[PDB]
Amino acid sequence: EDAGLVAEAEAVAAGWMLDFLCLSLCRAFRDGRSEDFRRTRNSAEAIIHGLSSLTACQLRTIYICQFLTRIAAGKTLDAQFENDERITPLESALMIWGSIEKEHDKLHEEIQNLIKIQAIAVCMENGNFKEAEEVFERIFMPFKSKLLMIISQKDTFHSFFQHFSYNHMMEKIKSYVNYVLSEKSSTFLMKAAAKVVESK
Amino acid sequence: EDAGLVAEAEAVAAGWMLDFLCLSLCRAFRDGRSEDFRRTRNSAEAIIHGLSSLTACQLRTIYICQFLTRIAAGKTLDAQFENDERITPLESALMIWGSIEKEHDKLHEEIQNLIKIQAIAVCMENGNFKEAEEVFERIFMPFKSKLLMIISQKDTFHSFFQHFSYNHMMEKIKSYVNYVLSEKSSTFLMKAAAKVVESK
Ligand SMILES: Cc1occc1C(=O)NCc1ccco1
Ligand SMILES: Cc1occc1C(=O)NCc1ccco1
Repeated sequence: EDAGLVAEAEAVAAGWMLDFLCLSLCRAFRDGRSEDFRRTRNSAEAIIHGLSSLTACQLRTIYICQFLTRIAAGKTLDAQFENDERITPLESALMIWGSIEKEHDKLHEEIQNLIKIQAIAVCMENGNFKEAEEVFERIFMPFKSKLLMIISQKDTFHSFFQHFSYNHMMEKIKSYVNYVLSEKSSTFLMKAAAKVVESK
Repeated sequence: EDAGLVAEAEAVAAGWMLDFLCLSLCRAFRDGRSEDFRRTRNSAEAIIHGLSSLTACQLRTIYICQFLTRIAAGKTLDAQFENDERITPLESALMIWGSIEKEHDKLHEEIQNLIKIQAIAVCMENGNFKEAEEVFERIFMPFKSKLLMIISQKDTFHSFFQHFSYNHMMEKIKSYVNYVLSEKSSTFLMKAAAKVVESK
């Protein structure tokens, strides 16, 4: 029995489980299945502990998962997270988004700008206007003066916020998720599982 | 895109991941790889949340995993666990052991008796003799009078405790784990992973 060959097989299987769980996480995010997303997120986070070295593709995969985790927590108030990071979940999604090894195309810029505005707007939606100003100061003229005046006037439903809305942010992010979903739809684990289901 | 066929494929894959993680947990337990055991335990616990209905074989698999989790925590003092269960980890392993759908052969009786004695002895090893008496009272002549006198006299290294030792309990449990390990050594995920490793 070779310990090295066993550890190698376990690393291969962890790589397969990561791809499968990413595919499942992407689908739950697209479908709005919150509980399923939470369960798959917990599984992916646990599985990646079985990998101490990741390839460039595997890093892109875990950062996509981390980004979606932050986006899904966009309207959730986590004190233990705010005290550890200093920032809100949408600001943390913005940092991940700006660092993933991916092309900065029109869709990347659109998602980036929608997250920047929604990081402020979700604080206003929750009634914390002092936090909305702190988020504005961490992220961010004539445009900056306008945005800051809007926050100061508690003008949550201003036309600018209606154009750079939460639903628009979610739709644009979902479009990106569809490319990830299609790119991974044929990974080993899901592909083998689908073959079993079709045979039944 | 059929949501039902996707959920079905995800249930198949969860069944495969459960078998793989059980195999890995069994190996880490046998090898004494504590950190690896802790990581695989966290992964298995997360993965089983993706299954709402289990077959008889799948239930046996999760109860083997739960039993090993309790045995591995045998000498660990968890207040949040003692307050939720009322009992120590080895007493919780004993309840799982007595309920798994398996044959009550010589090895089953040997493991059972070794766990009953070690549930008392690990409390004495840790210097908590009041707890050792509480454990004795929850589990449990002329033999009972002898065992209780031994606890009362803080006679931790009494010949009875040396015969029904922690090392003897671990060896007997490891022998059982070797049968589980051999029974699952050919499961889909590990088998496919091994084929990839041999091709490299
Ligand atoms: C790999 C993975 O899949 C799903 C979640 C994770 C994960 O690592 N979560 C931690 C986290 C979220 C943001 C930063 O770190
Ligand atoms: C399925 C599994 O694999 C590894 C751990 C588990 C699990 O469910 N842990 C919870 C637990 C331990 C004792 C009772 O409940």
